[PDB]
Amino acid sequence: VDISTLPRVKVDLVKPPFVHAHDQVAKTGPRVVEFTMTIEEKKLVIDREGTEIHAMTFNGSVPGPLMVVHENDYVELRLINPDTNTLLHNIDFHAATGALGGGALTQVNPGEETTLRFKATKPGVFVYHCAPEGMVPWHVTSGMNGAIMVLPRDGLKDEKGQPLTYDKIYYVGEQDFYVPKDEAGNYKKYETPGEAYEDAVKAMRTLTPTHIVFNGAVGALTGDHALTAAVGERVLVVHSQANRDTRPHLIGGHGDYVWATGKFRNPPDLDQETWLIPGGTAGAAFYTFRQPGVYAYVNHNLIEAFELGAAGHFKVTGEWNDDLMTSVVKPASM
Amino acid sequence: VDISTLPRVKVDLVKPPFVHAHDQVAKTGPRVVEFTMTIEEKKLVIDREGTEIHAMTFNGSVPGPLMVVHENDYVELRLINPDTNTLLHNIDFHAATGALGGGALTQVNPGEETTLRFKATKPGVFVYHCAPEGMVPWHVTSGMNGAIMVLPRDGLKDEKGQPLTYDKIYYVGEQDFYVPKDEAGNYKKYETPGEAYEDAVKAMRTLTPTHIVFNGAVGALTGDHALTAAVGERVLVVHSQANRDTRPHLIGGHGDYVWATGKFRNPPDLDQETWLIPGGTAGAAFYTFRQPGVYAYVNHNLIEAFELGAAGHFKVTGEWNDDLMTSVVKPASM
Amino acid sequence: VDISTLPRVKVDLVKPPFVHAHDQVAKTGPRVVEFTMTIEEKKLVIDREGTEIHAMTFNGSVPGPLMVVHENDYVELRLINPDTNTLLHNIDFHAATGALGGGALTQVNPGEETTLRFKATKPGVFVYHCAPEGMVPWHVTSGMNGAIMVLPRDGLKDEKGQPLTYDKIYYVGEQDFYVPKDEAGNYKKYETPGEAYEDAVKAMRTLTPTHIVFNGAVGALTGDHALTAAVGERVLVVHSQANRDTRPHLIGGHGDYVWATGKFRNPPDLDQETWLIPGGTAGAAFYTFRQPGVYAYVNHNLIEAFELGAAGHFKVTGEWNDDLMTSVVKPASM
Ligand SMILES: O=N[O-]
Ligand SMILES: O=N[O-]
Ligand SMILES: O=N[O-]
Ligand SMILES: O=N[O-]
Ligand SMILES: O=N[O-]
Ligand SMILES: O=N[O-]
Ligand SMILES: O=N[O-]
Ligand SMILES: O=N[O-]
Ligand SMILES: O=N[O-]
Ligand SMILES: O=N[O-]
Ligand SMILES: O=N[O-]
Ligand SMILES: O=N[O-]
Ligand SMILES: O=N[O-]
Ligand SMILES: O=N[O-]
Ligand SMILES: O=N[O-]
Ligand SMILES: O=N[O-]
Ligand SMILES: O=N[O-]
Ligand SMILES: O=N[O-]
Ligand SMILES: [Cu+2]
Ligand SMILES: [Cu+2]
Ligand SMILES: [Cu+2]
Ligand SMILES: [Cu+2]
Ligand SMILES: [Cu+2]
Ligand SMILES: [Cu+2]
Repeated sequence: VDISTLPRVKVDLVKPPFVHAHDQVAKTGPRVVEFTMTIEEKKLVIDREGTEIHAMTFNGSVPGPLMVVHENDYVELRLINPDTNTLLHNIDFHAATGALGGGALTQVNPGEETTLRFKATKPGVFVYHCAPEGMVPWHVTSGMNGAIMVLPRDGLKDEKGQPLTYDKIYYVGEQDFYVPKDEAGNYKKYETPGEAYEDAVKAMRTLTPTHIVFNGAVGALTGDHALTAAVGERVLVVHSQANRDTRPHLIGGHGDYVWATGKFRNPPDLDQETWLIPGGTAGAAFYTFRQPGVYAYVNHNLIEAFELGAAGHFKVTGEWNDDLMTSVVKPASM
Repeated sequence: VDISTLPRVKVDLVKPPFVHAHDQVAKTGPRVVEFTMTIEEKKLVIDREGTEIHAMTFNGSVPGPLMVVHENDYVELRLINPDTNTLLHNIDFHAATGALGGGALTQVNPGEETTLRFKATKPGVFVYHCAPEGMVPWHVTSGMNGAIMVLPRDGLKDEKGQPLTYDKIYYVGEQDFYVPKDEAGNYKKYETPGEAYEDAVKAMRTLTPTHIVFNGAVGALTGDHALTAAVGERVLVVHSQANRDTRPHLIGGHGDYVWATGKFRNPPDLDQETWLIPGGTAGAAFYTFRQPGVYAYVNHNLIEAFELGAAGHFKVTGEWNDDLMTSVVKPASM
Repeated sequence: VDISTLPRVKVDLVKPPFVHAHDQVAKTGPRVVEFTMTIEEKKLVIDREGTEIHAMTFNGSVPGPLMVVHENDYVELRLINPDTNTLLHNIDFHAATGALGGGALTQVNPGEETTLRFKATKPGVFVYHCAPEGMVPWHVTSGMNGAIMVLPRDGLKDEKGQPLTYDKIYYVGEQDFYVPKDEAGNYKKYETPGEAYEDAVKAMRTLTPTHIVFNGAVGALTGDHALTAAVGERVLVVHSQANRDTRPHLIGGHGDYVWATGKFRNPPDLDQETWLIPGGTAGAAFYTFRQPGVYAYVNHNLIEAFELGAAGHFKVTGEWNDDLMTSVVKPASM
């Protein structure tokens, strides 16, 4: 019995965009890291207009929470589908090896639970998502996806092999929704999931999202829920998109070090303006803030950002650097 | 006369997803590698519903067959357009240099043939496709595309310069089709290619495929035609998309080493969950299987995969590794 | 006063695809490089059919001109919005740090000007674009975007750290337009920008461009305005797309060295057939021509290229190399 001799540590997850506490450099040997998530089907208002969908969530949020482990830890997930839900669900970890990432082993009807263990053999950020046979994109595009970060045991490294240490981390999950439209263009609503299914499929088959949002709704990462930092702070932004390409961009900043396809054995790309995270991937960008003020963090299809919802904000405190940027002559009459 | 002094070797092509026999490390000096392909316009049923299109093929298949040579070999292609076809065709090799990849030199009316030679000066997997002036996307999106692999003379190498040797290779060609739709959404059929052309153009201009398939049809790489491997086997999957981006993903596995844009002088990306193959590119992923069972291989726009057709299967034999993954508690009642 | 002690140099911009004169290796220490651009709202015919839009331009062109500086120069832009325009405009440089890339500091009503300075701290090609709060994608997709190249002080380097020196440089700006369509599919025209705004938003929300063009119009980089080179010449092609992914490809050639996401501290990708430039990015490809004749340079979604406009030409002079490619048997009767 190898695994029974290992330490167990129980993690208590937090709601995105926050991330549960962890240590970048592993302070122990390999562990069995225990997580519990409870599936919740719930109504969610996703825009300023009040559009309401039936979301399918891990742990009550879109995205599901970020799990964090180290390479060669074991992830042990207790997945609970309470009897107050209506549908069968499961979970596929892109971090895992075998059984469709776990999906073949985790099919839970309402009123059931299961516990899956897998060894996190590859370092990176990875998508996880529900994937019930025959209804995969419906569950994913109903919000039933999140991410897991598998840190190298010795933490992150730059392109030269020197340490990169973040002061803060955020998890931005980006969700494409396909709210069914009638022939005048208004959303339709449905009375049961079975009654909704064919028009969900029809809406998905357009390949044209109605909404593309961060943290589950238009504007979710703004106002009192803007992301925060201070000048000089090193920030890692993990970004996932389980179904569709995105192109993140920090307006007024950069990705100083970017793993666009999320896998830490590779050297990061330096000095990115914008990067492509393919659908079905998590990526990660590291930035050291150099200026205070408001930033926007967007998918840089600017229609997707500013019309469909894929935009959030940072509020950054600290001192303005006029060497880096200044208004020499403020806007005024010619 | 340099080239006439070189060995000639005739290759007999095989139908995708299989690949003609070759040697990873070159066992001879440079050669003139002789290929023959016969263009075939044919009706193809592309989905479970019986939707039938007029496909334009190299060698009778969608995709066309994978050609394999080594760097600095010469590729000599005899391209035959029999008089039983109706259209002019040609061929552009992305591996080649000059004359629009060969397209300017290979225009063949029905009843004609031609022979093109080019030097394969750059190692990688590359798209080839038909490209007749003024009707390029129509031919490509009618299936008239494949790929060529130009191996380094000393075979594949990892990011550290150590050998990577595959045990098996498969070629997955992914095809976006644009079957014209009437205003209720049913497909239209046509009586001649000229009568079809304007509505093909209209359908293409939507930028929304009706079908996205592997090996020419929904489900083609499933059932008795699933891809196969054994635990411990090293597999190279070449994947091409001549017209539109894709994002391959092995469900339950990874791309251990990935040349997402297909060019072997570059170090591979390690440990990919998903990778972006741009339209107009071939990529290649190397994986060593670690678990038995069924895998799905998909474009990870899961709508494209599970609703539009971009999904195939592996059946993998061998021993299950409970250290890598296990069900600790099988699904059961709370 | 550090900056007032630096040399000032005034640059006179040129119209794309040409690029103002500069030195690859910096011949001076850091400078304040002075640019002036005058915003022009103007009617533009964008296709062969005569479709006319109201373009929003920097300096009268779509794209705006390419600015060129070196790392750690200061860019000082005088941005003029004459009173003959109707709208508020600004500028965001992806090369810059702070204040939304400058956009927060550069809001100019008609009849106003402003001068912004920023330090070009990161080497690469970068997008710049207008971004007025609440109307960002409308301005960008009306053509109000260009690029800036920040060269390393010691010029470009290959993957091994050896110099790469271009003989010629071109700037291809690729623009997605969303011309509003009525229910039969014809374009609509508008009488004022305010009257156009809602249907511009509706057209953009389809995520389906009506036109995708190089240098502002279908065919702009063809005929007397084809790009030119000679066999043996080293050419850098800078390519930007401020809003939507593209996949450039030189038909009959390659990208010998490609910074697909545009940032020169990273080693280039070698031997690319096609590469993905994410929306919101500039990329750069270096190629040494080896064959004469006509080439096409395209977005390799071939529908986007040949039906929607994303195609230009090179005319290359010099000697044909039959070792690289030859017609062994010209097209003729079977
Ligand atoms: O609801 N804001 O447009
Ligand atoms: O510990 N090897 O998967
Ligand atoms: O926080 N150490 O770099
Ligand atoms: O276009 N993204 O899948
Ligand atoms: O960088 N603003 O799109
Ligand atoms: O996975 N490389 O970012
Ligand atoms: O024909 N299967 O849905
Ligand atoms: O053999 N040089 O192309
Ligand atoms: O098959 N040799 O690794
Ligand atoms: O969206 N692919 O061309
Ligand atoms: O990994 N299943 O999409
Ligand atoms: O072409 N690099 O995969
Ligand atoms: O106007 N040319 O199709
Ligand atoms: O010169 N440091 O931004
Ligand atoms: O132009 N010097 O390579
Ligand atoms: O599909 N490009 O944003
Ligand atoms: O390479 N011609 O698409
Ligand atoms: O930004 N790397 O091309
Ligand atoms: Cu589910
Ligand atoms: Cu998946
Ligand atoms: Cu053809
Ligand atoms: Cu091509
Ligand atoms: Cu503007
Ligand atoms: Cu921007």
